[PDB]
Amino acid sequence: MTHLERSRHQQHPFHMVMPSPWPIVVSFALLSLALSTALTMHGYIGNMNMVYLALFVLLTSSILWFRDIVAEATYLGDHTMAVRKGINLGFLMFVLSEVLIFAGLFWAYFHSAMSPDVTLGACWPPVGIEAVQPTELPLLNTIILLSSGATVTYSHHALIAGNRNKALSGLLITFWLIVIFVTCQYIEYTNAAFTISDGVYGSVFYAGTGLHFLHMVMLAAMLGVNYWRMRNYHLTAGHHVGYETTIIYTHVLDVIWLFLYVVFYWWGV
Amino acid sequence: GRIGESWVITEGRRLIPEIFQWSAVLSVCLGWPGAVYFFSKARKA
Amino acid sequence: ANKVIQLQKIFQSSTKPLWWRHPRSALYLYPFYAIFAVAVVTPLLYIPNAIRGIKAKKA
Amino acid sequence: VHFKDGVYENIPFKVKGRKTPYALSHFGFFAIGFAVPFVACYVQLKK
Amino acid sequence: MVQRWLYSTNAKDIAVLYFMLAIFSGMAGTAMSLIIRLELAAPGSQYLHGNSQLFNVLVVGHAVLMIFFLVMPALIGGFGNYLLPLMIGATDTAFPRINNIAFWVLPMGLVCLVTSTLVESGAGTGWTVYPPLSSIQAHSGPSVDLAIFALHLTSISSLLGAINFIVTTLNMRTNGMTMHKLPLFVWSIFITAFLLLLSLPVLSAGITMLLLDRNFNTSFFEVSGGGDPILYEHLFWFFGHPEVYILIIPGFGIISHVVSTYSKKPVFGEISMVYAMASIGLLGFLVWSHHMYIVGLDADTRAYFTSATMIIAIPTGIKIFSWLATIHGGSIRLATPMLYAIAFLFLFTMGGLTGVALANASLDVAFHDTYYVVGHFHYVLSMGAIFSLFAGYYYWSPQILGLNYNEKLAQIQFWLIFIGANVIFFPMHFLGINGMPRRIPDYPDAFAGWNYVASIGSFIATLSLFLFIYILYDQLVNGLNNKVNNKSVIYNKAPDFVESNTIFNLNTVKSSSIEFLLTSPPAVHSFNTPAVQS
Amino acid sequence: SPLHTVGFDARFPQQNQTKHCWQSYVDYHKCVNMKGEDFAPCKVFWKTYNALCPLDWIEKWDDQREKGIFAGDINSD
Amino acid sequence: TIAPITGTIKRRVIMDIVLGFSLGGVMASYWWWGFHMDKINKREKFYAELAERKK
Amino acid sequence: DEETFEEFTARYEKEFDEAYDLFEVQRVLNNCFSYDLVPAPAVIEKALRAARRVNDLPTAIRVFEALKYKVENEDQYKAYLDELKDVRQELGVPLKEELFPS
Amino acid sequence: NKGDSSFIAKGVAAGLLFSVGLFAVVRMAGGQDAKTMNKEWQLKSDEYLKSKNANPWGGYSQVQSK
Amino acid sequence: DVPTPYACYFQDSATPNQEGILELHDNIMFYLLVILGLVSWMLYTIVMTYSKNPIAYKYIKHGQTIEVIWTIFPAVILLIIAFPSFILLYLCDEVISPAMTIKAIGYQWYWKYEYSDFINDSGETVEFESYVIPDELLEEGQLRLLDTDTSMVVPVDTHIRFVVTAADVIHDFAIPSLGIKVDATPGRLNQVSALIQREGVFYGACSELCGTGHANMPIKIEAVSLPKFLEWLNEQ
Ligand code: HEA
Ligand code: HEA
Ligand SMILES: CCCCCCCCCCCCCCCC(=O)OC[C@H](COP(=O)(O)OCCN)OC(=O)CCCCCCCCCCCCCCC
Ligand SMILES: CCCCCCCCCCCCCCCC(=O)OC[C@H](COP(=O)(O)OCCN)OC(=O)CCCCCCCCCCCCCCC
Ligand SMILES: CCCCCCCCCCCCCCCC(=O)OC[C@H](COP(=O)(O)OCCN)OC(=O)CCCCCCCCCCCCCCC
Ligand SMILES: [Ca+2]
Ligand SMILES: [Cu+2]
Ligand SMILES: [Mg+2]
Repeated sequence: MTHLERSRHQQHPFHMVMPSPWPIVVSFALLSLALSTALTMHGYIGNMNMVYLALFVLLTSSILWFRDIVAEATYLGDHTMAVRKGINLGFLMFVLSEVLIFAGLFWAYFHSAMSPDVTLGACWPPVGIEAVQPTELPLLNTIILLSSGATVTYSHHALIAGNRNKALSGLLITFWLIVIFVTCQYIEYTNAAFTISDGVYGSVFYAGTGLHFLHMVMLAAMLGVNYWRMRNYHLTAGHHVGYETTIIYTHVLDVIWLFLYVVFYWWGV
Repeated sequence: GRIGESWVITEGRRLIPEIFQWSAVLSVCLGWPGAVYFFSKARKA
Repeated sequence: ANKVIQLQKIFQSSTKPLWWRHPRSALYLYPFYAIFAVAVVTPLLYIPNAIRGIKAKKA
Repeated sequence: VHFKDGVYENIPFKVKGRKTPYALSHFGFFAIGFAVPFVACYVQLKK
Repeated sequence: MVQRWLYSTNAKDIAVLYFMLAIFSGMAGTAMSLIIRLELAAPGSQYLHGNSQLFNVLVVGHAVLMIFFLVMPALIGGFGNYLLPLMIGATDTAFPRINNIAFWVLPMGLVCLVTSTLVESGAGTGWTVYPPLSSIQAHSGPSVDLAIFALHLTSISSLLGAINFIVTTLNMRTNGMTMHKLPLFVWSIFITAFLLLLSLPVLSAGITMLLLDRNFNTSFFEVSGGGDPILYEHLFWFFGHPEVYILIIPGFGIISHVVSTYSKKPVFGEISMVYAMASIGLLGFLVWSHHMYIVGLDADTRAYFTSATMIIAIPTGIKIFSWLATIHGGSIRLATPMLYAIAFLFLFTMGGLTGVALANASLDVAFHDTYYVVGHFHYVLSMGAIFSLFAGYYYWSPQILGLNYNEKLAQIQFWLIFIGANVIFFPMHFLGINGMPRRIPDYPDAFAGWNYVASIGSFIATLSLFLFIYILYDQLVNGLNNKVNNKSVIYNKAPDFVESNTIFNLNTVKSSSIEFLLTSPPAVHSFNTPAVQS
Repeated sequence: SPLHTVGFDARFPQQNQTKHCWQSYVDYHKCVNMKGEDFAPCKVFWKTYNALCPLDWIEKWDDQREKGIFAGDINSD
Repeated sequence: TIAPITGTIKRRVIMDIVLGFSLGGVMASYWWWGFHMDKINKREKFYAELAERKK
Repeated sequence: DEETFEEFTARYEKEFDEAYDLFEVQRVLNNCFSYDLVPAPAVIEKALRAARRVNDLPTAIRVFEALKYKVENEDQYKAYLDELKDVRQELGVPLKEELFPS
Repeated sequence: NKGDSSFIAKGVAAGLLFSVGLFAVVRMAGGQDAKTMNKEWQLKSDEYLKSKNANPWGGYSQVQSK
Repeated sequence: DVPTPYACYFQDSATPNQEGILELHDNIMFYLLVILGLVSWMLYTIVMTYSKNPIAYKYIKHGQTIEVIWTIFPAVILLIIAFPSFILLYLCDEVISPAMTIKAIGYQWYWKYEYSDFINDSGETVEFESYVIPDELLEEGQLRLLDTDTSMVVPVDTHIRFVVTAADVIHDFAIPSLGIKVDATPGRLNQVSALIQREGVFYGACSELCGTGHANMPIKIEAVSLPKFLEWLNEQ
């Protein structure tokens, strides 16, 4: 093109973001969350509806932030190749941070199992705690997670090849698969023998599997918003970062559950 | 070659002031609490 | 429904902030602002009773 | 986006065109910063 | 002006806001330090009437304030968000709304820390928050929960800024810049971002386990229940020693720059400096259990950890000797950043040598929880972070503010904080080696002499701080006047000894970094066309 | 006696002795119900756990034994 | 003519390095052989007198 | 690669002959004197020629002043300024010490 | 420039004297001394330590006060 | 044995461990002083030689020889100071047939000493708590915050095994004249071994934060002779 016409554009690929209030809005919501839960833990607020309201404000502020970012990527078209490479690497580094949190939980488990305390009874699991059996329910959980991984990669390659109804059906099937995982995990927590207060086994067990449960609820939300954006034509054939982000999140959560399954059940029992 | 005074001479005349100045500066920077203990009552003076 | 081209036209042809450019923006934005103001006014309001010692009455 | 730039447009506060003196705000900021722990000590010693 | 600061999305406004919150909280931490040292002047309860709980509360307030709210916001936030997009030529850092939420999640961490101090009793657990002292049986009330939430909010800020810094310096470099052609401050904040990203998960894990023990009846750390308190020490120090290397490594970035620009010669082996910073960053995560040589680790474990801790003396020695090699043979222009660099060099070497004497697990029998370790860490933290901060301020503030500061006042401020910090932190080694324990509000009355001379030094340090915040006022109201008279230093680099003054005036800034050819206070969006480099 | 004690036990050569005292208490109580023929070799574990364990721990484990709460490998058989 | 005069900084660096190592060695030789040896001589003298009064 | 002394001499002779205005004469002289060697008198002779060719006196005084601050003795300065006596007499530059007599 | 070295020396001396003046003031607005900070108390402490012959080759005397 | 006003060194040794770690500390401070003298001389001679250099040698950049020399020089310095640290660590970690075992279990702001191997009447254990003497109860001559109610008395020239645990929070058991510092996690026991070579009194404190009463929590070990100790123990 000419020089007059080249003078009207960015001259550098990276996104020049408009000013937005959602950082200070999410920050104020997070402060009110921390304050209200520290005042409701110790009886200074009577009931939990304040903490419920603070969680609701934090959620809606995060949703409005994500609404602005899908607006900038879809309608404003500000995500070029450099910005796409940047948000891909940024999601990769956040995923590495969550993996390291789970490494901390695995350190707590391996310490409290390799050094069995004398009040527990010098055996892992402790005396009186019947462990969760591996083969009954978590085998079903881990095979539907592995099939969720196969289903997201089938739906992603069906998206790249152009086929719409195969990719939509793949993303719908894998979203219902991981909510079947969430439901089976809630069922396992409902009919389980020990509590979170039942010593360090219940402590680190429900800590690790509950943090993974929380990440799978987050992946449920991400697969839902990705199904909505694929249904309403937001995702192209060569331009989609929400999908690549959600499927690398799916595979990392699958690997975390594989390690959680093998250690916490096949080595815990 | 070797025009002038030797390197031993013309660098010793720079170093021998600097050894004494460095010893003074470090003995102030490290041995200042000796003055507080010296004037202190725990020397019984 | 493929509103992507039409929303590209609406969003690029607008002198409004980015959270206001959709036609349904007020429908989210007004109750969110009211609920946010309440949710950040109240736990700050419960700090004098926290530093005073008055726990919440169990009624 | 295009904001104003120059010698005093880089900072949040207002130094030159000002009704009160600047020294008022500039030392009140650091004074309440220095007196936050005295408020803390007063509350804990009153308790 | 509501938009530009509240709804901010460019890096420099976020940077000056980071610096303002950093210096506010640093004033508060210095006040808590003054009150601590005032109570520790003479034996017996002098000012706090008994009330060792308030002294412990001010100890954790001073510690957590000076670490997580002065040095980390200042060094990481303000200097990273000003120079890291600038010194690589990036337009505005990638994810600027993450860059804004990190700053705005900091001062509410300050708010909930202050309200932890105000509520029922205050967190009196030390800055390490060791159970069962920080558990619900010893510390009832909501205070340690709010201190934990302060640590969680600043952990969010550090991690999100670390992600932002990694993808900014990886993805958004200018066109001529390979990774090998980067500056040392950019490399330093890159390595610091990686250590933040790989450390703050274990801190968040251990702190949330502490919170779960406190309020949800679970037992990670309660012995009545099978829990083990040493797990918190392992988790917290796997954060903790990477944290102190995070605090020191931006100083290693700043000092390379002020030393190379005030010796008028480049850094000696700059790629070896990159390798040494990365070696220190890798070697941090392997040495974390030198802080707990006392708990009863195995002899082979301690014999490992003393060797692993001693191995980091080699790359820090390579850095400290390459700085001497940069200053050797140059032409020293002793402005105040050069004064802070020289004082950093000497006093950080002294703190590192006391740390090497602390690295041995047989001698940490004799020195653990004495004032010898506070001599070591206040030496490396105070000098290597505050002198780095003052060097960065007096180095970059004429450029990023357009207002020159008074130079005579800057040198009296440097000298006062130099001798005051020496007078406060040198007798701590004597108190420690004679067996004075740590975190005590009162002592046997054989420690009163060195406690008196250190409490004399604290007033010198606070006077130098009050002088520094006067230098700030004098810079902000008379900066252009300071340029037009001879009360400051206009040119950081003098002409060389052949160079005419008009030949200099056509080329008045000779730097190996971008930031000094930018206009005083720079453009709100500079780099329209990208900065090219061979 | 002029200053005798337990000595050096190779099964716990390291610094912490928490499993030493526990295993000695469990083995002293295991000598009573299982073997019951060597009362003076039963007193070796008695002197060892008596020298290593604190009195509060001995009282707590004795109450947990007498109430059945004791988590040790105790087979009355 | 003028013989080529080159390398003053190299001679200066190795002279400064060995002078600094010898200065620090003088400091440490004073430290050990005066202070540490004086404390050890006082302690060994006390234990000699203690064994003598135990005889 | 390290340059030998005569290679340095040839390179800075060529550089001072190719220099074309005052910025280049002062640049070539700055990184001529910022090595760990006093330059050979042919290099100083070319420096005085190149400062004459760009019609600037005080850099040709700065040659001798930088030579004074660069050389190691007080006798090698004499050996230099008597071996450049005819060149300095031909151009007519003073030394700084006989220009400001104090 | 020619007067600044003397001005920075006089400034750092003014800072030292002013800071120890402020230390004297807020020290004078302090609490009472400990009852064990006496010459006669510390002589009896030395007497007890000499009876127990503590610190035999070092110093055992705590006097330090008046 | 007791801290000294305006002191700068360790307290006087009473055991092979403390004199071992004092010898190791001086053997470390030797080489720390040679490199402190090197860095301080180099910094001083550099600033006072080149604050008045007009031409800066801007072509000194890589220099591989001193790079490999200052890489391998701290290696041998840390090797030299890590030889006796390994010898001392693996020496003081040994427990070789203790003639005595005493527990020192640290309760919340006091100590509980327990001579559980020994007798009071016939076979029963000896135990006593050791509170600090309060400031209102100090008769004239007692050290403040150091002279406790009941001292832990201990025979001389005999191996003692200290098994320290806690009750509430982490309390450290530290006597620096005896070279012992080992903390009390409430979960587990921790042993240390020390033999005392001379009679006298040795003071210490809780070297870990114990709440409000962390300051007033002293330790007093009175090393007496063996007939005097047996007289004290049959009296107790
Ligand atoms: C950031 C690290 C840092 C710094 C700089 C300091 C600086 C000081 N500290 Fe502290 N301190 C800690 C971190 C730090 N401290 C930690 C982690 C603990 C542990 C708590 C525990 O163990 O439980 C501790 C504990 C501690 C103790 C031990 C008490 C005890 O446990 O018994 C003492 C004793 O006097 C003390 C006092 C001081 C004093 C007088 C200063 C003086 O140096 C103050 C003078 C400093 C300044 C004047 C700084 C300048 C001010 C600025 C705002 C910078 C401005 C520059 C820019 C903005 C660019 N603090
Ligand atoms: C500024 C941050 C910082 C830095 C850089 C360091 C650096 C080092 N630290 Fe430290 N440290 C702290 C912050 C820091 N530390 C804090 C905050 C605590 C207390 C925590 C708490 O109690 O809560 C602490 C406590 C601490 C302990 C725990 C002791 C205890 O709690 O009982 C140990 C033990 O190994 C230690 C050792 C070291 C060593 C070997 C280095 C080395 O990295 C130093 C390297 C530098 C040099 C070695 C000097 C330069 C090199 C040369 C001049 C070459 C020649 C040298 C040789 C040949 C050796 N320090
Ligand atoms: C405090 C007293 C204020 C009195 C105001 C009276 C108003 C009457 C009218 C007077 C004129 C208007 C005044 C308003 C303007 C104003 O002053 O700015 C107001 C703000 C806060 O305002 P607020 O929300 O608290 O005000 C409530 C009413 N709106 O102050 C400040 O940030 C003070 C900041 C101190 C200076 C910090 C110095 C350090 C900066 C370092 C930067 C360099 C970084 C380099 C490294 C990266
Ligand atoms: C253990 C010793 C080292 C300790 C650490 C070093 C000290 C730290 C401070 C260093 C400051 C100077 C560095 C910049 C100099 C520079 O960069 O010089 C650059 C010059 C370039 O030479 P070139 O042009 O020939 O080669 C060009 C191609 N390389 O190389 C040198 O000068 C060589 C110097 C050799 C030094 C040998 C040291 C011998 C003494 C060892 C110790 C003996 C102790 C005896 C005690 C009785
Ligand atoms: C208590 C323990 C610490 C004690 C410290 C020493 C005690 C003295 C305290 C300070 C007194 C004030 C003097 C002001 C001097 C002045 O006025 O400087 C003016 C000078 C000269 O100027 P000019 O030659 O251009 O001409 C002016 C006349 N027309 O320029 C300088 O700045 C250079 C001198 C400072 C050198 C840099 C030092 C940086 C810190 C080093 C840290 C230690 C490293 C060495 C370790 C061995
Ligand atoms: Ca006191
Ligand atoms: Cu560390
Ligand atoms: Mg400790």
